[PDB]
Amino acid sequence: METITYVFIFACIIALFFFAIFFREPPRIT
Amino acid sequence: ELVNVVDEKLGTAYGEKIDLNNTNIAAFIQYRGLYPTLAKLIVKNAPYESVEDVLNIPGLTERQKQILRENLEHFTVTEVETALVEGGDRYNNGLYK
Amino acid sequence: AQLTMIAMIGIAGPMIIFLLAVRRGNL
Amino acid sequence: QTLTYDDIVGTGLANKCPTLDDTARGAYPIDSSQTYRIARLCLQPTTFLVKEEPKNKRQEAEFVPTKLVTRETTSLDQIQGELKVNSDGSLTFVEEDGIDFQPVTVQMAGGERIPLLFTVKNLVASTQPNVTSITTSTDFKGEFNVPSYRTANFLDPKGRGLASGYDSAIALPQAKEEELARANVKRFSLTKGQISLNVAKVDGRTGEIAGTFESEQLSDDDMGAHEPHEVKIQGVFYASIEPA
Amino acid sequence: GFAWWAGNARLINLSGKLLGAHVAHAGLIVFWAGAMTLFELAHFIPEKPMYEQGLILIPHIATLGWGVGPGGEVVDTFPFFVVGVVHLISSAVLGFGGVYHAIRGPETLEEYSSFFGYDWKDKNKMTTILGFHLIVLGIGALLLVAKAMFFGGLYDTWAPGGGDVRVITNPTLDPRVIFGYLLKSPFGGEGWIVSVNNLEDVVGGHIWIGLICIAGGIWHILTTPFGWARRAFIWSGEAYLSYSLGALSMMGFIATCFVWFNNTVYPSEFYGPTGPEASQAQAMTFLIRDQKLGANVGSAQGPTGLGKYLMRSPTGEIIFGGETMRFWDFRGPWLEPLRGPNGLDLNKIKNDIQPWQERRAAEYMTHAPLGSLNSVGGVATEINSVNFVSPRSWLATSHFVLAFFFLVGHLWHAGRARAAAAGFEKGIDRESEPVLSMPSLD
Amino acid sequence: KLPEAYAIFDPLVDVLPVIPVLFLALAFVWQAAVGFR
Amino acid sequence: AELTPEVLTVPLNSEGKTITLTEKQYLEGKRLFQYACASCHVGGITKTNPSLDLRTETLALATPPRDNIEGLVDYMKNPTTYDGEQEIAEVHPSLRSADIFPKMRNLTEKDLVAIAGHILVEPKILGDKWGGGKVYY
Amino acid sequence: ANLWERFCNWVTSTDNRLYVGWFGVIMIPTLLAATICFVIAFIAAPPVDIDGIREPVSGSLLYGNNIITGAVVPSSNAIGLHFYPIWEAASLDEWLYNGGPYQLIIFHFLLGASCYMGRQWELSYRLGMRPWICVAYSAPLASAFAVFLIYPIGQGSFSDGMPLGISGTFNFMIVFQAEHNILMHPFHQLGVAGVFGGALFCAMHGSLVTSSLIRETTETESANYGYKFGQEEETYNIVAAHGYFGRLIFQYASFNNSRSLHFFLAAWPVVGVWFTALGISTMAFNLNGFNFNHSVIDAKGNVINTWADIINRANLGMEVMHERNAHNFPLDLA
Amino acid sequence: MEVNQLGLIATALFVLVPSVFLIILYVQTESQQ
Ligand code: CLA
Ligand code: CLA
Ligand code: CLA
Ligand code: CLA
Ligand code: HEC
Ligand SMILES: CC1=C(/C=C/C(C)=C/C=C/C(C)=C/C=C/C=C(C)/C=C/C=C(C)/C=C/C2=C(C)CCCC2(C)C)C(C)(C)CCC1
Ligand SMILES: CC1=C(/C=C/C(C)=C/C=C/C(C)=C/C=C/C=C(C)/C=C/C=C(C)/C=C/C2=C(C)CCCC2(C)C)C(C)(C)CCC1
Ligand SMILES: CC1=C(/C=C/C(C)=C/C=C/C(C)=C/C=C/C=C(C)/C=C/C=C(C)/C=C/C2=C(C)CCCC2(C)C)C(C)(C)CCC1
Ligand code: OEX
Ligand SMILES: [Cl-]
Ligand SMILES: [Cl-]
Repeated sequence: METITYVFIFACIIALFFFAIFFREPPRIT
Repeated sequence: ELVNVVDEKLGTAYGEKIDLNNTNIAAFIQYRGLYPTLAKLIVKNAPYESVEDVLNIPGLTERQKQILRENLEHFTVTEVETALVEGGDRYNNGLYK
Repeated sequence: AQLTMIAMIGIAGPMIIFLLAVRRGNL
Repeated sequence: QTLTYDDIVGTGLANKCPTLDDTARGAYPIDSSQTYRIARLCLQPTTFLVKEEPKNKRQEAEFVPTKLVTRETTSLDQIQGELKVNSDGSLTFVEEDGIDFQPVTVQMAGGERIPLLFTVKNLVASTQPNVTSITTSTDFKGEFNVPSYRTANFLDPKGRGLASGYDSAIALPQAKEEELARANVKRFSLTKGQISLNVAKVDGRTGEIAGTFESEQLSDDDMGAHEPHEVKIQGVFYASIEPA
Repeated sequence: GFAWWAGNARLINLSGKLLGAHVAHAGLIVFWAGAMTLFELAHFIPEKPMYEQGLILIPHIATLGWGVGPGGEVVDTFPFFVVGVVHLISSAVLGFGGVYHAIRGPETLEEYSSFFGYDWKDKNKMTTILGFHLIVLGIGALLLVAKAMFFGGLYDTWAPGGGDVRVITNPTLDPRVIFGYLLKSPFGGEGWIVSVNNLEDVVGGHIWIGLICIAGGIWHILTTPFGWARRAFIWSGEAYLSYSLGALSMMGFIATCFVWFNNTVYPSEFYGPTGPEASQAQAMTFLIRDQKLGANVGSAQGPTGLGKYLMRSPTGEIIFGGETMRFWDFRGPWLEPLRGPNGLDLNKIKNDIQPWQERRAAEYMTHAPLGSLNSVGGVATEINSVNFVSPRSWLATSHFVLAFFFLVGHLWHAGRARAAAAGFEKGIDRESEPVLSMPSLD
Repeated sequence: KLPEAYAIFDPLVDVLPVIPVLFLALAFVWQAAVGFR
Repeated sequence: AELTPEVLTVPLNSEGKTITLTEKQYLEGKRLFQYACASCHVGGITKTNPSLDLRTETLALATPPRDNIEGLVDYMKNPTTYDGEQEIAEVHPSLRSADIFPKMRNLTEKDLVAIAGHILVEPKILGDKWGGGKVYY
Repeated sequence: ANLWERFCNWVTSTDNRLYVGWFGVIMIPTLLAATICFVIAFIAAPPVDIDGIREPVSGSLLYGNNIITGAVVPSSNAIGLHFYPIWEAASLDEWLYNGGPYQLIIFHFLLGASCYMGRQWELSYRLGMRPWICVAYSAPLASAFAVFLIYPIGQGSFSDGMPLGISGTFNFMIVFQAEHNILMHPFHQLGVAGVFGGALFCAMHGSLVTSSLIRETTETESANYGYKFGQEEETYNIVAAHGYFGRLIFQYASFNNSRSLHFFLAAWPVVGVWFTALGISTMAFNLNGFNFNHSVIDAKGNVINTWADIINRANLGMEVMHERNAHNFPLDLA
Repeated sequence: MEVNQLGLIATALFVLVPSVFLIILYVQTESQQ
């Protein structure tokens, strides 16, 4: 169970990486 | 039933004299005339049933016997302990300084 | 002395600058 | 023809015993007067078999194959010793010395690493009576000592040892010791092994012989921590005989 | 447009003052060669091995055959004095030309002579200066061959009988040997060109590079760069500097490894034992000591189940045990007499170890290249007493640091050359900002 | 050591190797004189 | 504490006669020990054979006894094994073997006395440290 | 419009969400290979005989590790600096036992990271920027070369390179301190100064700018909304900031030139980290930290201990214990 | 391994409770604009 927990959290961060890059709030000049 | 044989051996004559069947060779430096020549011979010709057997080591000069004779009283023998004699440990037991 | 020579050598340098600054040269 | 060091190095050939040509089917005669020695004995294993644990009643286990994971570090070589003639015509080889051990780790199906001390230490192997000639049907059978895979100074990962180390589980200061006794008290096994050398090739000119070997020994017991496995080893050997 | 701290950048288009700088700076380099040698000689004491004494120039000279005899004994110090003096004197000549061109000579050269003058963007003129310098360098490499083959020879650590000066009469010409070093892997047991282990190969490689350098020098005076080359490079002085910084960096790293692993052209008699060498030597020392006491070193199982003294390498070769198992690719003159075809031969080990090999192992073991920055010899927990740091640690560390910074210099000037060449090394034009004319990423 | 006929120059030679470092220092005295121009 | 004449007084021979070193001698012997001996014997141990050290008690049990100026001087000229049975000049620096151990070439008879005296004085100053190894650093 | 020119134009396109470029042609694969092998090894690799003594070390979650203790374990001491790709093993089982994944990962990662630095130059050029951000990144990258490659070269073995683990990182630095007394090495001291000072100056600059933001928002909204992306006016008042900081110390200890200030921000940590990378890289060749062991003695010749001697006692306890079954001879020369 | 069995609900709530609070706040921001 502890192995599953560690890998789950890791997996969740990688998925967060994907959304933060590709589905970020786009920066718009002024 | 489960005992540490090396601890157990510290409770024998081994723990107090040079055991001709078990003690590492650097202990022969504690008394004069024994190291390296005689100490080499004693270790190679182990085991011994008695401390007096050492004197019948083929090839002793009369000077060597007299050194052994002087020193008999610092010697002992106990049963060979595999844990102390395997591995070459009577020539190098991994202790230096 | 080693501290004697290295003082004559070490003064050589700043002396070249000094001579040229006090004779307005191509510094 | 022979090879230099720089020819061998890196090839794996350093781990291989010398072969004899397939024409080497002669015989080497023995003069019970003369005395002989094995000047070079080389054992090269090719196969490692471990007995499994069959759990149920009277099934008895099988010798299953294993994968070697420690690479070309397995051969015994440079072994030497008396080759004696006995009253009854048998020959007895007494091992004096040589590179007579290699630690080996093989892996079983399922991932289990099984280490072992592949050895012929103190080997005494004897032939049949009335030899008078070493032929392509001579058999040596013998037995040897298998000392503990680790020797007495070896420290386990919590620092416990036989000739050194802690004598308790120092990280569990107030734990019940009884349950830990098997792991806290190191002991040093010394068991026997058994080997058969089967001569298949003989060069009557040079004294060289070559054949096949099978030995049987125990694996590592981790200084009494667990029960050993039974191990079977097959390979090829080479020896050189000399008048002594 | 440069500040005092980028002040030499002002010399880029001043070819005469820039000659002054380069030639004055060559004189500092020759000066140091000169002075350091005289210093090393003034301090040198021949009863002591060089490597107990802080020497790094004298060992380079000794290695070329001068001043030494059998076994590296120093026989005659006068060649050392000569090398330092001549370098020293020659640095005043370089100093003179140097400051003359930097202060009083023509500021630019291109008006005074179309030959010595240059424009960085003259791809033909740049390749001609390169070609001249290649030829010079090819000559340089042949001078080593000439020494080895006609003027005395070179020190050969591998010479039978302890090492000696030896004339090289059959240099290796076989391109499969010479260029085959260039194709060995840099990894363990291979070592790329650092594995070169005999003077025949050393001398033949220098024949090759001498000719190749002359060929290419000649080539580049006669040609101009082809069009692919024209379109691949930046053509500016700072870009050319950046290329050479890259190369010097690479070369420095190679030298670091050379002095650390190679005991052929960095003989250990002179530079001390290598790290691998010293580690091997300790296993030899205690193997010898213990066998004299009666240990059977081949059958002695160590605590791990591996041999205490001897084990197998991953490909079978009999090798020293303990941690020095990592160092079995080591080869050296004191150890090779024990190698059979399968590695260390156990019968030679029992029977043919010589006093001189026992001495050498003890000496190398006790002069392992470990030491503190204040020159306390030995492991980092050792007490004060021995004043020693191996020349190999000094030469490895120093040149790793210079190699490192010259790679940084390459990046600095390569990046800047690219930007200056395109016109934005001074910043973004507010009115033409490239990004403001691109579509947004999202 | 040095040949005996140059013996007289020992302590000068002990100092010689340091001289290239002084050229670097001398460039900073120069710039101080002219005011870091 | 200081380097008094008592500490500087060491046995000259087995017969029991003694000799009092000057401080100059002691300091010179220390320097010569560093020059010729410390690469193997730093701290009174023996890096290439740790079973034999330079503690006075070990030297007293050596054959020819070496716990004295004469024993040590002789050892530096013609070293033996600990039991006296074999000469070891071929692998141990000595005047007998200065051909192959060139640091011994420039050593005078009084240098050897200084070296010998330093060896005998030092355990009186440092005690267990001298020849004790890393455990006492 | 030629097929190869089209590819070249996609490779260097400034309109890709992540820039590829030529350095990236090498970086993408080698980083993917390193990352995938690492994730799988950290989770499921079996124990690795790091010191070549048939004493395998468990590093993966499935064999009893947690996040803090897990590691991809360095390759076996028996291999040394030999190259151990997969295809040099008899089986993957063997390659796993001997630490092959570690070699795969570190060689791909070092390549990919080196190309990362080049990619930084490259896009700077395509965007019309100045070039030297990659020079700043050379400080971290040199540091990774030190502990993954240079130190293993000098000591003779990838088994002494830094483990890819949190606790293995600590093992590495403890054993480095006993074998090299790195704390007493001035280049480590400068790296501490680059890293403490970088954090200090990070805080300073962020607080001074934050201190002098111009009122653009109400109490009920984040002041961040007072800056709009790509506005031309500065959002803080550096003359107000200079006026505070120069009175906090004295006038000429404060920057009034933003360009010098930010250059200083860049220079200080980059250079201290260069030196500390150089520190590891030169201790790779055993030019160790200062040794003041028994440097003070009294008139008799008694040792008078200093704090350096106390350090030495600790260092000894690290020396005598590390790799406790791996040494047969008295000196740990590598 | 003989881990603390509550380590799991400790970990689950540690992730879940603060995460849900951020998600709630973000979704109600988006449906303001
Ligand atoms: C190897 C080091 C080196 C060398 C060779 C040079 C060389 C040069 N520099 Mg650079 N420079 C250096 C280091 C160096 N610099 C460093 C470290 C800095 C930073 C402090 C600078 C900063 C700098 C600036 C700011 C400028 C230069 C300039 C110049 C050039 C003109 C000098 C001039 O007119 O001064 C005149 C100086 C003098 C008249 C003073 C005396 C100098 C003499 C040569 C001292 C020699 C002493 C020696 C013992 C004599 C032995 C003689 C014997 C051999 C006969 C010259 C080619 C200038 C330039 O580019 O012009 C366009 C310029 O503007 N340099
Ligand atoms: C690579 C370095 C270099 C370069 C490119 C130049 C280039 C030049 N110099 Mg400078 N110069 C140098 C080094 C250099 N010099 C040195 C070292 C000194 C001091 C010894 C001088 C002193 C000097 C003066 C005093 C003058 C020049 C002038 C000139 C120009 C005319 C050359 C001419 O007509 O001679 C044609 C060539 C020769 C006469 C050379 C003859 C053959 C040479 C001497 C032998 C080859 C040397 C050998 C390869 C290596 C040295 C040996 C060593 C390893 C032991 C030219 C731009 C003149 C100038 O600027 O005009 C006003 C001028 O008046 N030079
Ligand atoms: C370029 C190849 C090359 C190589 C591999 C060597 C190698 C060696 N030389 Mg030789 N040497 C060379 C060129 C070379 N030298 C040249 C041109 C000269 C004349 C200047 C000499 C003069 C010379 C002398 C006088 C002596 C040596 C010595 C030595 C040995 C020890 C020094 C050392 O470690 O350097 C290591 C080598 C290097 C750091 C050079 C590496 C070059 C790399 C592999 C190629 C770089 C290419 C470059 C970036 C350009 C690219 C062009 C681009 C368009 C592609 C060593 C075996 C010593 C010796 O042999 O003692 C007996 C000695 O005393 N050499
Ligand atoms: C200092 C040395 C030097 C320098 C700086 C140059 C510089 C130059 N050469 Mg010249 N050259 C030299 C020496 C040198 N050359 C010598 C000695 C020879 C004789 C063989 C030549 C032969 C030569 C020819 C025949 C040609 C040039 C050309 C050129 C130009 C293009 C170079 C180029 O594209 O390289 C970049 C290199 C490449 C794109 C491919 C190099 C491939 C190598 C082998 C890969 C190795 C990489 C690896 C990491 C390194 C490890 C070593 C490895 C071999 C194991 C350039 C002006 C070209 C030109 O325009 O001439 C008019 C050309 O066609 N050169
Ligand atoms: C510098 C001149 C010295 C001096 C004064 C001594 N040594 Fe050594 N030493 C080394 C080894 C391997 C031994 C043991 C030799 C053996 O018995 O097999 C010794 C022994 C000694 C002793 C005797 C110690 C005792 O208890 O009897 C003495 C007094 C002694 N040495 C003095 C090794 C080395 C070296 C390694 C190369 C070198 C150098 C020295 N010794 C140098 C010196
Ligand atoms: C070989 C020889 C010779 C030669 C010599 C020479 C070559 C010399 C030179 C020299 C020089 C070349 C010198 C120089 C020096 C310099 C110096 C002395 C410097 C110093 C500096 C300083 C002190 C600094 C300060 C400062 C400033 C100024 C500013 C900024 C800041 C500071 C603080 C840094 C002769 C003839 C003798 C003869 C014999 C032999
Ligand atoms: C340009 C410039 C610069 C630089 C400069 C230079 C770098 C210079 C060089 C110079 C040089 C580089 C010099 C040289 C000199 C040398 C000399 C002058 C020498 C002499 C010698 C002698 C005198 C000898 C003698 C002897 C003998 C013979 C024997 C032995 C002993 C003796 C040593 C005594 C600067 C930066 C500052 C500034 C700016 C400009
Ligand atoms: C002498 C000798 C020898 C030999 C040597 C040789 C013969 C050498 C060679 C060497 C060589 C033969 C080298 C080569 C190199 C090259 C290089 C180094 C390259 C470079 C490249 C680059 C740099 C590129 C770049 C680029 C790209 C890639 C893309 C496009 C752009 C550019 C152009 C940038 C020996 C070892 C035997 C021994 C000892 C001595
Ligand atoms: O592997 Mn990781 O560690 Ca550098 O020393 Mn030697 O080796 Mn081992 O011992 Mn301490
Ligand atoms: Cl450890
Ligand atoms: Cl070891």
